[PDB]
Amino acid sequence: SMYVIRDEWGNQIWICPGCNKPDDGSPMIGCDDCDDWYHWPCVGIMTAPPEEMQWFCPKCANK
Amino acid sequence: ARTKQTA
Ligand SMILES: [Mg+2]
Ligand SMILES: [Zn+2]
Ligand SMILES: [Zn+2]
Repeated sequence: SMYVIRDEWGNQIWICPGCNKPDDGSPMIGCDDCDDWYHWPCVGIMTAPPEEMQWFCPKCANK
Repeated sequence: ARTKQTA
């Protein structure tokens, strides 16, 4: 969410906080608290989670 | 979960 940059058209490109690199067209998942977006491998995901399952990023999963 | 750009 602060991990967002813009292109010449005003479009937004999200940056993965896990690897600190941009959306490169590969699958991504969004935190259900802070709405940062991550590449699947950077949070250990190989297949889609159960579609109803809540997902939270490592910062929001802290206790 | 909310996912984008999946196969
Ligand atoms: Mg994209
Ligand atoms: Zn990443
Ligand atoms: Zn989060």
